[PDB]
Amino acid sequence: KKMAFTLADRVTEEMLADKAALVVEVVEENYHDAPIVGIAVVNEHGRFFLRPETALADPQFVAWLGDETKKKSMFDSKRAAVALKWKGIELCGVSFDLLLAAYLLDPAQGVDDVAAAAKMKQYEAVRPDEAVYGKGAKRAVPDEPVLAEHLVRKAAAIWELERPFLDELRRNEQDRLLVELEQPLSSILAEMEFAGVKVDTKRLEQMGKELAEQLGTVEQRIYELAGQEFNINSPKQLGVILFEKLQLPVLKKTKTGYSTSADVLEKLAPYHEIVENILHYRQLGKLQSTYIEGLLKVVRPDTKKVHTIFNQALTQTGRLSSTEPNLQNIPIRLEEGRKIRQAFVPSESDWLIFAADYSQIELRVLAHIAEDDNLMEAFRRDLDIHTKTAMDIFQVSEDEVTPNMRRQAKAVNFGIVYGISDYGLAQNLNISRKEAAEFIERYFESFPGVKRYMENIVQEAKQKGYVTTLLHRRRYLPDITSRNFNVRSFAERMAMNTPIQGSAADIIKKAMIDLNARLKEERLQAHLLLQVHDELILEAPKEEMERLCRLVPEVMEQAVTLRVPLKVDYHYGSTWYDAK
DNA sequence: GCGATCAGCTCG
DNA sequence: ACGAGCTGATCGCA
Ligand SMILES: OC[C@H]1O[C@@](CO)(O[C@H]2O[C@H](CO)[C@@H](O)[C@H](O)[C@H]2O)[C@@H](O)[C@@H]1O
Ligand SMILES: OC[C@H]1O[C@@](CO)(O[C@H]2O[C@H](CO)[C@@H](O)[C@H](O)[C@H]2O)[C@@H](O)[C@@H]1O
Ligand SMILES: [Mg+2]
Repeated sequence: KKMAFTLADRVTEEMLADKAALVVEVVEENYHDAPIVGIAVVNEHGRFFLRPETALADPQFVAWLGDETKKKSMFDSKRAAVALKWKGIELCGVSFDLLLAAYLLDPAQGVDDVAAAAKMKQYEAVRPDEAVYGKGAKRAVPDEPVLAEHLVRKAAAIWELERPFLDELRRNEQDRLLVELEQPLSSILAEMEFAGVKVDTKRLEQMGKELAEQLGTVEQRIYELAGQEFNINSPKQLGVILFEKLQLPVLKKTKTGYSTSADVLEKLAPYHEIVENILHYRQLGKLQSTYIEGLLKVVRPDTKKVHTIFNQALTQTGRLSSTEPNLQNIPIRLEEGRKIRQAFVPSESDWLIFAADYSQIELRVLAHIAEDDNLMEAFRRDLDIHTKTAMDIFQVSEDEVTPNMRRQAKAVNFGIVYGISDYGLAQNLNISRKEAAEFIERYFESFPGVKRYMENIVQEAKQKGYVTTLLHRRRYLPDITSRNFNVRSFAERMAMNTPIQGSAADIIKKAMIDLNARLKEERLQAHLLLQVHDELILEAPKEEMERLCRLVPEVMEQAVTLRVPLKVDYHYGSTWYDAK
């Protein structure tokens, strides 16, 4: 049965009530400078559909949109807010965002449209976006009649579902998590995305030319050593050259052919000179394809800026993700790849890049939640945690810790945070399970608090059906009760890791909110540009650096109060590369 | 022809 | 190992 609504030709007072469900549709996946195809409004007076060229040109409508006292309920308000920013229109007053509400209730559901969220509450009087717009090449905006009804039904669903969603969030003690954390953060991410990051395309193009020279030299050297030419980027072709023509040892398989992962080649290097050249070839190839050509494809020709999109409702732990481009995985470990960062520059003359990062936030959060005396004392003394762990596990003095001992203690620390398992550690340290198990046993002997927490959190997950973070984020773990060892073990590791990684996410998100409030009170021009899990990157006039050196770390350190201090390191410079 | 999966890489 | 995204090659078949 069709849904009644007014297809309006002009904006009326009735459409400007102080509370309504609002839909500002942007069909393009990437909403930057993208079209708004239609608008729907549902309030106490009825349901309305408005053509964008009409509503967005109306003084009364635009004023209503920017009036903070006129409340709106929406789905993915950030998408609309940014699309409107590109048009010079401000969106205010969003008091409820169905996408974020659904995400907090159950991130595993993968809710990416109104229909998926509505299904959670047995509401199905609305179609999934894919069914209306289609997918891939077939995707397209339907004719007005079909478009208008879809938008109205989405607005109607949002109007009906607000109370049910707020009620459950309240029962979960997540009401403040949505209203005081996620929704305000949404607006901040919108500003960051809209601002974008300036790219030195000339620099990138010159690096690309040099990589082309290097790749060509290594490419030939590879054919020379193999005695023939082949597609190096083909795991299958490569597999034949290595394990058949050259007779190299087969230490591990995959599926279709042989395994040629970097880990496998690292072990084969001793046998043949072609191996080292293949590893180098792959390193350069990744930089060229992904960080040179890939980046250049998404830079705006007119402004020379890249405008990422932060997915705020995807990860199972509460972390953010980044796309088109992904600015959370720019090279830094290897020097050659790290040079890529010299291409990210300030958006204005005489401005600089400022980067601040939490030091060991995950292990600090663990010390807090586990209340391990030895680990809390370690951070209270601000000790090098990997050296300290080596001292305890191997029973030696600080002076007796060798480079290899610290390396292995470091690996034990990662396993503990990720969810420790002898197989996982053994695989990572290239040692036997028995040995890895010994390392773990030794660790728990030195940190009995962490051991009790790991045992207790797994038990809690089984009793409650989920685990939670510091700010009450939730993750359900149904596989925790599986009678299949591999499936159950994975869920146990998630029970152990989620409260750590998740609480660290909670903290940096609150820090972003606190920081923006501080920047505004101080009327600083500085503004956030990116967030990379445990680090915040800003840009500002060179004249604001000294003030930021004090303000940013403090805000980030005081975001929450834990049983151990929080530590933040910071750097600034002419490019992102220099902010170290 | 197109889209989906595998295999590889980058980051925290 | 925990949590993500992007690219080149290839297995898919409409
Ligand atoms: O707008 C981001 C928001 O939209 C979802 C779907 O509701 O993802 C869409 O947009 C992303 C950014 O362009 C794409 O990566 C994704 O493929 C597309 O479906 C949500 O997941 C996200 O929170
Ligand atoms: O041996 C107990 C020890 O095993 C773990 C797995 O590392 O959990 C197993 O035993 C529990 C009973 O004590 C079960 O609830 C759980 O399902 C099973 O995998 C640890 O959590 C526990 O300390
Ligand atoms: Mg750090």
